[PDB]
Amino acid sequence: MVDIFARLEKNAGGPIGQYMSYAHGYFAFPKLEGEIGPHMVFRGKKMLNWSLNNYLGLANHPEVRKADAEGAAKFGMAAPMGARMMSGQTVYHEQLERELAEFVGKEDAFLLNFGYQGMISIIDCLLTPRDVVVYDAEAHACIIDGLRLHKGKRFVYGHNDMDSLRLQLQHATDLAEEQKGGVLVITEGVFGMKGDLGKLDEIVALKKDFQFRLLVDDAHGFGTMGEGGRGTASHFGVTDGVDVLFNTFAKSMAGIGAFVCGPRWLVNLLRYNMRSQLYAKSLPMPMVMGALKRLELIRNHPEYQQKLWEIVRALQNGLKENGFEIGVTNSPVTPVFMKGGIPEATNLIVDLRENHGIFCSIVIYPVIPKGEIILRVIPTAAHTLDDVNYTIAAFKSVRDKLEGGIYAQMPIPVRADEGFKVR
Amino acid sequence: MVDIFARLEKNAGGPIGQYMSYAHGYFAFPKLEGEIGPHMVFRGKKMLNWSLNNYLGLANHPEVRKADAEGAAKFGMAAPMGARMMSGQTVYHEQLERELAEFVGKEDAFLLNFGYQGMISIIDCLLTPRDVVVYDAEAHACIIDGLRLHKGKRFVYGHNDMDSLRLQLQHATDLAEEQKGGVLVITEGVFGMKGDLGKLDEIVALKKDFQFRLLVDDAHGFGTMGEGGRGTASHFGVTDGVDVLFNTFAKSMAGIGAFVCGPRWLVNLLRYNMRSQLYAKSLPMPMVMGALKRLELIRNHPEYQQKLWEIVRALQNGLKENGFEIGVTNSPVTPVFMKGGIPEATNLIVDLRENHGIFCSIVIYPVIPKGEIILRVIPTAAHTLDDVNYTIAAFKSVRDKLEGGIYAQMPIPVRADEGFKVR
Ligand SMILES: *Cc1c(COP(=O)(O)O)cnc(C)c1O
Ligand SMILES: *Cc1c(COP(=O)(O)O)cnc(C)c1O
Repeated sequence: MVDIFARLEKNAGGPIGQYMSYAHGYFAFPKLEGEIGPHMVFRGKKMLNWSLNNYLGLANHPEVRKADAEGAAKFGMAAPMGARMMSGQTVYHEQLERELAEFVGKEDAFLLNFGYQGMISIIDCLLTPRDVVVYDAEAHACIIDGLRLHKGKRFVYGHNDMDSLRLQLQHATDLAEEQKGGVLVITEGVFGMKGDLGKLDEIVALKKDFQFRLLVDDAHGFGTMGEGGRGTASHFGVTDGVDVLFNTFAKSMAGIGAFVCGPRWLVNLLRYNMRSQLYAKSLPMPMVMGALKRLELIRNHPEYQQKLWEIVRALQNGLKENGFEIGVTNSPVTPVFMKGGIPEATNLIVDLRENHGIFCSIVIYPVIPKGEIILRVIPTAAHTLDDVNYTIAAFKSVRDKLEGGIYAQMPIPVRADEGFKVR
Repeated sequence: MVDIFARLEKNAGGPIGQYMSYAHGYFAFPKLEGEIGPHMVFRGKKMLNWSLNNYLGLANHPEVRKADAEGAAKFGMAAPMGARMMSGQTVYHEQLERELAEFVGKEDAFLLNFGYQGMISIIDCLLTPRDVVVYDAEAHACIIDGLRLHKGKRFVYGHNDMDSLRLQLQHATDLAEEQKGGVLVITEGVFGMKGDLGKLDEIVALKKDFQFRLLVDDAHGFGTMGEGGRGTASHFGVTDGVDVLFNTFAKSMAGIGAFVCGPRWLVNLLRYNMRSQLYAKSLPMPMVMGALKRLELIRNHPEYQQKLWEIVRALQNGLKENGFEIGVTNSPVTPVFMKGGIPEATNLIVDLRENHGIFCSIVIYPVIPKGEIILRVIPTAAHTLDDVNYTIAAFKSVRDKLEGGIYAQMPIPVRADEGFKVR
């Protein structure tokens, strides 16, 4: 008998504890200070960040800041007490659902209290052990966690690969008639890691051959792809091909909560069956009011999406002009691929921050093979072109030191929060 | 092959759709309007509700409403953009963690974005397929969903029964030595349905005969039980016996989010491993700010808890005086058990609302067996004794008509929202 605490204590605490030791406050859990935007303060110094997922610049929008301040003053954050079924239902929650459904072009929408929870329970509600899933290998964690709720069969197809898909689809369809069940395909509109867009058009094209249901997570696509920001589905003209459309307020909408879209009969079922919404609190009113304003601005200002993509093409082409390796990305997500070890990537970053005033996260060995280094650059419509130029310039300096072994000469910096204790 | 949409379109949509047709807006998704409190408006009429779980009356506390309004004005509702590990970490999140851990008397706390997914992931990283879980049969849905992620063995013990417990620990410990793993017990501090309390003091006494770890969901106990509202653990004086203490802001705290408490080494492990925290947005600042005020008020005002329990004892004893059945509740939860069918329960409630101005939910046949009718009465420190007397009076009238047979003479009322469409 290995006691649970004992195993987690040292046997599990030791390997990842080293990362915590030197990263807490700097490489993990940084503390950005100030109003939300490209220009914030880190550790006493003003900096230019590319780490926020706020694509449309709505976070510090004066109109958004008013609506947020006004809704909280009127309703407080106590807001609709209790779950939506029990006591937390308001006409404002229903107005936002009507406007969201109208925007993305489906019958109905259900305002969710949180994205991660919502996904877990849509996957829970759609699936029965008879049915069979086919999901993209790069699926977000909430999709994976929702899939672990399923006692049925699951088939994983290689990332955005229509050959493994069509292939695994045949295994699903074979198992589906044997088990007397249906088949469900889950992919994303915009994959946040590599930045590539889900090939939705080629996936609905496969609906001619295999007879399936399609679930799409457009968390990174809403406000950013398609007509006026309507998302990746609109971008491919497949809004009718996607049966269930999931979306979150975290990324473009600069906020909290989520919504799922589809036909009225199904959204109503989800209303009465989604455990994560039956048995947890309703989305607060201040968010509801603020989301109403945010959705108003996205509708009224299609310029925000344009300006974002102007920064996207400028940054992406500018980086590719100077031999920087941007991944296979058709979205604003701009990851910069490089080579090096932990002491190189760590020292690289403190050079970018303490010397060039550039703030970005890095993806390193715990996630990506040792030797790989990804700078995660996320352009927002709040960025300027001076921002783009300064960053590419500072990136160019930083690369010369990396390729010239200068960072390999230095040890891992010690920049963790003073006072942080691992035990 | 049964298409997933067809399995739910008419086959799964038919039975519960009738409930939706007549309940939506009245019995299913009521729209309480006004400031949060015992006296709000429903369908044009002012009413006295017992439906919100704001035990300490903090929701509309002026100091709380200022803190909420002030934090939103300063930070907006987007203020911690991105997940906590990436960009959403703030010193205010860490202040609230330090104050919460100090209150409930554990080493460390991790502020979560939402209780439901928080639980799903604390169960996630606590367990491996070798370990074995013993959980109370009445566990909340998020606990159930949480251990559906567990690919190992699970043993369910009968509600608050220390004999069916011991038998399953014996089965667990036996399987734990064969599988070379540990044991974990999950129960609740206050069970929200029947109102009865978890026998925590006894549960930790079983730690003499078996070596397990204990996880407790105090969602209904915080602010409500124990010294100054410290919760059910403090109420039994077994805070040291609870290894992992989960809690939510949705009930007494009158808000959004949650927190888990325990030793620093574990809370740090959870900080770096909880999927629902790594891969979802951080708790907004206005809530952080507000939660700091709410925790200040709880510490500074221990009569909020006493005023609550004065209303509890008055209401419960008054109902027991008049032969109403309150059940086995130890907590503020006051469920009133009665007998009847759906047309009786529904017309009972219409009478309570449209004639007596009393707002409460009912639990009906899909969940509890046909025959029982429980009114869910939730007392709150904002309730008056006049509130208690009027309700018991109205309850006494309503009961004479129920046992008399008047309600059985009427059909199921039609009171759903005009405009709601089932499909
Ligand atoms: C309220 C509730 C939760 C969830 O809290 P939320 O923050 O609303 O998700 C978890 N467990 C229990 C017992 C609850 O009553
Ligand atoms: C951020 C994210 C979510 C979750 O959004 P939250 O509201 O923060 O929980 C879900 N799916 C994807 C792809 C995401 O990037």
